[PDB]
Amino acid sequence: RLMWTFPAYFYFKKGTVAEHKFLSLQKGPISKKNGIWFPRGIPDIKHGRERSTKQEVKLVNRPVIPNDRITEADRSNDMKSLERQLSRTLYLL
Amino acid sequence: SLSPLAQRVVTQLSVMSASRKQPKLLKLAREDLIKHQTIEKCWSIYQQQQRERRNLQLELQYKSIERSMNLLQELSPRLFEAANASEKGKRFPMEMKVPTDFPPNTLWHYNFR
Amino acid sequence: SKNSVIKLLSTAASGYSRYISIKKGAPLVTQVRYDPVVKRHVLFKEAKKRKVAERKPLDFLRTA
Amino acid sequence: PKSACSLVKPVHHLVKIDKSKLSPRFPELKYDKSDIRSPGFKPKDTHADRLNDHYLNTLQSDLLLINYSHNAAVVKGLKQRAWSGDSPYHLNRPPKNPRGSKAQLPDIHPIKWSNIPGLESVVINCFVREARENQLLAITAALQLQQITGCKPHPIFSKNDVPTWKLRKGHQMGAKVELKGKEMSQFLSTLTEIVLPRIREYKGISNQSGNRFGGISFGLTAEDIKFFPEIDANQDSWPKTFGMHININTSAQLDYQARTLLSGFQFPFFGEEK
Amino acid sequence: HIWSDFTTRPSSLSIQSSKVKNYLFQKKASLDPPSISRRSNRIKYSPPEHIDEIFRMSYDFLEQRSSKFYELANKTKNPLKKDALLIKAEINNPEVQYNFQFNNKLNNVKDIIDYDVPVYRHLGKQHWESYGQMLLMQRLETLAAIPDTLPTLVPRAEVNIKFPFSTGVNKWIEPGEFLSSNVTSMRPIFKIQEYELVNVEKQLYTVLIVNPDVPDLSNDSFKTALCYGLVNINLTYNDNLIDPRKFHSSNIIADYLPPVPEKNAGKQRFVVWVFRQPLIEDKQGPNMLEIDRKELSRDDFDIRQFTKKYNLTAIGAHIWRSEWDAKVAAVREKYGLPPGRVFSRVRR
Amino acid sequence: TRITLPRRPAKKIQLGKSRPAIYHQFNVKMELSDGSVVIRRSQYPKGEIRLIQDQRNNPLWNPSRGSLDRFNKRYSSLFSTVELSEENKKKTQ
RNA sequence: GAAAGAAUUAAAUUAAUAUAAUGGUAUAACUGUGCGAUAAUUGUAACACAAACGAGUGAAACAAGUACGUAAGUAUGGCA
RNA sequence: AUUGAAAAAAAUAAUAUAUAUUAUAUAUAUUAAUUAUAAAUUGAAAUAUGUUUAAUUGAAUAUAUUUUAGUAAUAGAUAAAAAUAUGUACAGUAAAAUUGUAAGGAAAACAAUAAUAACUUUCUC
Ligand SMILES: [Mg+2]
Ligand SMILES: [Mg+2]
Ligand SMILES: [Mg+2]
Ligand SMILES: [Mg+2]
Ligand SMILES: [Mg+2]
Repeated sequence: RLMWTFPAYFYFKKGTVAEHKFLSLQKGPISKKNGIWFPRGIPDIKHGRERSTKQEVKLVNRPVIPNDRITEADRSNDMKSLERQLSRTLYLL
Repeated sequence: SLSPLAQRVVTQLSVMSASRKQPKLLKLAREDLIKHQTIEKCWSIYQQQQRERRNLQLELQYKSIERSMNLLQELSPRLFEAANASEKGKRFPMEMKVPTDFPPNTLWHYNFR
Repeated sequence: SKNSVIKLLSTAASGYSRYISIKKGAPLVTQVRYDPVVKRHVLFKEAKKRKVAERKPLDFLRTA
Repeated sequence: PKSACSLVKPVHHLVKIDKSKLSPRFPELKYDKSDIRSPGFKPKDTHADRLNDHYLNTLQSDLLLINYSHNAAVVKGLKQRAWSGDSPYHLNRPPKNPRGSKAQLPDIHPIKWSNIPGLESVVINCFVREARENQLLAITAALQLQQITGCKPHPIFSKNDVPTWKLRKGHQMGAKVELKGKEMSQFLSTLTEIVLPRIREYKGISNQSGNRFGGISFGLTAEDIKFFPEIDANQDSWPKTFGMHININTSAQLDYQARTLLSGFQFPFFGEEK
Repeated sequence: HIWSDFTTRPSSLSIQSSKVKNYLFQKKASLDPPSISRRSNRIKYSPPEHIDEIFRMSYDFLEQRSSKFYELANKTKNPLKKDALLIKAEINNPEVQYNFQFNNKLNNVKDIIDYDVPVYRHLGKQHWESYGQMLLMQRLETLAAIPDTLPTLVPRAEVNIKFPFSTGVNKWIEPGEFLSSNVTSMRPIFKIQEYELVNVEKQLYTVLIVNPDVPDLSNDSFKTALCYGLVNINLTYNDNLIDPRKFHSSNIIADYLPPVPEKNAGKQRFVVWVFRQPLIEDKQGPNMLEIDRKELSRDDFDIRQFTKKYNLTAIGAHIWRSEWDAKVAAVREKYGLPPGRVFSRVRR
Repeated sequence: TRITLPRRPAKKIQLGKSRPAIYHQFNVKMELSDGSVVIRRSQYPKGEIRLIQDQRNNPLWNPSRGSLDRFNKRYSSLFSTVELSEENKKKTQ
């Protein structure tokens, strides 16, 4: 809500193939237009963002897929295994 | 007026600057404000409790160590001496890494050296 | 001559006037002081004309 | 002005008058910056800090265990010595300065559950010396710093004047940024994992590096900064790049303790220790 | 769930507004805030996301804490400790916070902010310390009303004065104000708000308005003047406005004589002091005290000596200050005081 | 001689009205050399990165555990260890 | 037992003071910051210091107006 | 006030309106704004009106009407880099030397370098 506008003009150069994709991914804010009632106040826009609200910015070549935090050992409840709890401190008894 | 380098510098400056990039102020209703206060205060209390728990635990550990070392001194002087050495250049092992967000492909290495 | 003398004439048209010194190319010196004829604080302004070191008017409106 | 004589009058009550509160001038400023009603509000505790959590869980107990010396008493530092009153000229005399040093040194306490060493602050001093010619280089350096940290940099200016190095006084030259809390922790984690392994012949931080009291430092070349993921992702946008000094400030009594702490966070140490 | 219970706990800890309470405690962020009165403004407004579930969790946490505190509070016997426990239990209650913050503390309605309740009293004290007390202290020190009359003050009660009977207008006097002779022609009204735990039934109070700056030409200095003197006044945390209604003619040790500053005599400080009585043990009911009415004089009045005699402790103070104007002669005439002196403009 | 950007009149931030610089930051997933993913907040717009050279594949951080490419490509039929042993007489130096 | 605050003690006037040198200055007279840009204003100035005269210096107070300050108050150019 | 969502009210402060008093008070209503300001044959966005695709909404594209982009530093009552040298209000403390750190070296920048007894608040055994 309090975050700044994303300065897209810096990270994406004007008239470039990379910028175009980013633009397509994004959706713009509703501008103020004369002779119309905006019952959620008049749009306050600068660098293409509604100042009155939170901004959302949607974004080898491979998707980064993280591994499951629960394990096979955990599922089986194998007490002798070391991979059975990954978020806790295990002690040898 | 300005060179391309000058332009790029200006752009860079803008990235850092608060000029026409920041939203409206976060205004709240009085009820909302109260709710926020209660959220924050409770959280702070919880954090304090956690700190005390950890601090208490540390104190307990210290006491246990003290108890041990006195006993060692009483019984076996050589063992006590061995225990109480300067550990000036003691280095944590490079395998004890800072726990990541998600685990690796190979969770644990059974062979070494 | 580095510092010249000038005559500041009261804006409330009493005829009262106060004299002060300034640097040769200093900005136009207007000051609010007591005019005893009128019995109040009024603006004083330079009666004579003179050249000034022309400063560039700093632009708050972001140009170009 | 009738006089310059400064002389605060005594009072007849023990109530502490906060003068700021009695005014009606700065109503937004009466609120604390932590308070939501202040324009200075920022969400502090946004997510769980990982390095800090690790320190809390594993390291802190280990560090305490390491630093236990049995019946260790306080080691007083070098202080200002008083005069022996063996002459009437000692009577309102200022004390003799410390033995070796001109400035006084702090007392070294035994490590207990309260005063275990931990990370206090990181400072990233980048003074670009080509910016004596080009002011724009300072700006670029500041941006780079901001990118690296996610924290607002502060501009460094030339405090001194010197002819040999073509350096004026009062000229903007690079930037600095004091990281604290979670951002600092993140920056350390990035340094440990991403950047320092990509440095080719990197042995580690020197064991001869540091303050006398709980402060360790090192520096990165312009070659090393291109490994930061924010800089690396747009090498077209970053043609020039500037080195930096990295002052790590710990809550350690002595420097070996600080080194040990940093090692706990996966910082390698190579040289012969003092 | 201790904070929903009102069997043993007072009614004041709840919010009296129903809509506000409903808004506070809902299962989703569906409703709109009662504070925003206007429809369009409500429509415009958007509260921060996820606030409800977290708030509920925080409430549960602090409610549990309060309940735990209460477990100790009832076992406790000594009164100050019990009060402190009660405060600890309820201070983090959202409802009591709402009540205190957003409704008047000066003229508190009993159902909303009850100063009989310990938590609310503590809150009021804290509020006083934050601003009003500091201001009062500053005005006492700067104007030199402390050492000139009465050595020190340890502010305990918040004292506010008013002059309702003279003019007609309603205004609580800010400490160190310049009031006209018309304004201060008839007597003032005090409100002594007490924040410490005190025996309401037994504890009596005295109120003395003193004028240190009336000129004595024999001494070539000034003398004090007791302009208004009340004794043996009964206060209650909520019922605390000292008015001709409350105090009787027996309580008036020196009935109100108005500020009538002389021309060129200067600005005259009128610093009201509020003392609490000495409390005697093994005696049920309010312990009165007799004042020797021939002994104490109004034209010259050792305040410190008086305090020493009757064993008083100054808990509160307030101050205004009057100087000569056209209507002081009229005031004198009304009261039947003499014409009034006129001094030289120069302090030679 | 000295290259500069000449300053405009500074904008007066009033006391109390100063707001903290909350820069626009994305939650970015870093997959390290091995499959261990870690989330970090970052100013550059990229939801996922995978790293090649990290601490998790550097020998210093774990002691216990395209010219070259071109060369490999165009000397592939020969298959270039045995080759080292053949061409390494250590008499002459 | 811990965290935070209020701070206190010690040291310092060796830096800094538009400018010489001396005295003073952290209770800051030094430094930062808001407002301001007014008091680098108008008539009477006693009384002192200094003092051959001519001059010089500090200045209470009275009156008119102004600026800052919640107030107390401070400002009749500059630490001298 | 109309619109969205699913009898009222009880602070401070600000704003609007009214009146009380040789008292810058009170009453009722409401909680705005908060880092902006002219000038862009070229970038980006919205809405409206058309046409084509799978009465419909998405998607594509044309015109019109707007909105944004002039990208520029202080974000802190800033505190010994440089800059407004006289007023006032609020607040703070310098320097040297030492130990270090990428180019950096005697000499550029940044960090660190006296003591917590008692007191208040908070959490806790
Ligand atoms: Mg000077
Ligand atoms: Mg000197
Ligand atoms: Mg003489
Ligand atoms: Mg003479
Ligand atoms: Mg001065």
